Amino acid sequence: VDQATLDKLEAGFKKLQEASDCKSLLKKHLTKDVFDSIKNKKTGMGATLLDVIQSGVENLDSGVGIYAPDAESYRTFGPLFDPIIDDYHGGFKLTDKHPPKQWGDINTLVGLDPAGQFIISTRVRCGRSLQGYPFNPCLTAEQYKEMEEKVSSTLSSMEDELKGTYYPLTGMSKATQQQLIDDHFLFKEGDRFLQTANACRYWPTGRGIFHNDAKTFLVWVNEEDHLRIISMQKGGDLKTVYKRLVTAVDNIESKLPFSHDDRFGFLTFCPTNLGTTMRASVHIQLPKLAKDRKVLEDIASKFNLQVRGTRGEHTESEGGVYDISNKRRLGLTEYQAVREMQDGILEMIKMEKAAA
Ligand SMILES: Nc1ncnc2c1ncn2[C@@H]1O[C@H](COP(=O)(O)OP(=O)(O)O)[C@@H](O)[C@H]1O
Ligand SMILES: NC(=[NH2+])NCCC[C@H](N)C(=O)O
Ligand SMILES: [Mg+2]
Repeated sequence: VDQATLDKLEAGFKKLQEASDCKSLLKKHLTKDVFDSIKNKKTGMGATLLDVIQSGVENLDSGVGIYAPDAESYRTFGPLFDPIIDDYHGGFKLTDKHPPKQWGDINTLVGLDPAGQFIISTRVRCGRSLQGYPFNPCLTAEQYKEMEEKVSSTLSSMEDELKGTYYPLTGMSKATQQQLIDDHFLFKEGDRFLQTANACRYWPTGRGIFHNDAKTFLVWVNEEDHLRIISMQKGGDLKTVYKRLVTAVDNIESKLPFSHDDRFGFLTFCPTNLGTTMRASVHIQLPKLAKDRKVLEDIASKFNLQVRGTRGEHTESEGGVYDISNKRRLGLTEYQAVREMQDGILEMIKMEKAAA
């Protein structure tokens, strides 16, 4: 590694040490030993530790703070990734390997809120990376364009419920983009954590969204991951939402080669998204449990759930609507991940009904 990058690394390490109230997993796990062990390393694509940690150095409010510029980085900088992955995912040892893909028995999934008084909408997403393309910080503009063509052409073959249209972000009207984001379908533009990871270069080239006309099946192209594959609808019918996601992911996988790792399962740009890559969520109102929000977050954590705002992570709740989802994605099957959301949300609703 070049001196300028080493210099920047020493200054970032210092900045993290000095930030007394920073609570990122980067600060917690980047010890002097770990840092010295990997700061002179570089991947075959030229990714350095600075590329890995810069977002967490610049955004001290990060919860995690690191990303992988390429797949190799997960091992080149293993002494930092491994403890962070073990911490975030609630246990994932050096000797552990993510299990084979296993959607489970869908008929064991239920309707999460039959009377309809708490849950607004239910969503399940996965992420996938295309074999032969590195993650965002290592992509060229031309590669973004190649990937967009490949994914949009593949999605032109979706049929029946999943048939839909690709809408590139380049050329999309501001009004349409804002409506799709306000309606919770399209990814936000301008995320500071992704920007400082150099994940948004050449924006909006190569970025876009595919969706069926009802907007119950969507695919994001070239946001944080090469693909995010999404099923969602109003209400609490997790069984329906999940079955549509399964159908779509199995069909897309038969067509496009995605990166999968013996230890980490499906590869993604952030270590929180490895393994199953799955985030199953509800938009839910729980006014009594959320009155003291520390009670909401504490309750959620005991069910291995995460609370996000209405417009996603790093946002506030609006009108009492919280996004609550499984936090863990690696070291448990797809079935186990969606069941952590189902089981936890059914109990939070029971607790809300029982609360004073
Ligand atoms: N259950 C849900 N219902 C409706 N919209 C949802 C739901 N869960 C998440 N969203 C939306 O998903 C978008 C992405 O939020 P984000 O927190 O970045 O999640 P991810 O990237 O994991 O999909 C936002 O527009 C957010 O409002
Ligand atoms: N979209 C994500 N990968 N979210 C989890 C990480 C987000 C951000 N890098 C942080 O450390 O808080
Ligand atoms: Mg996101």
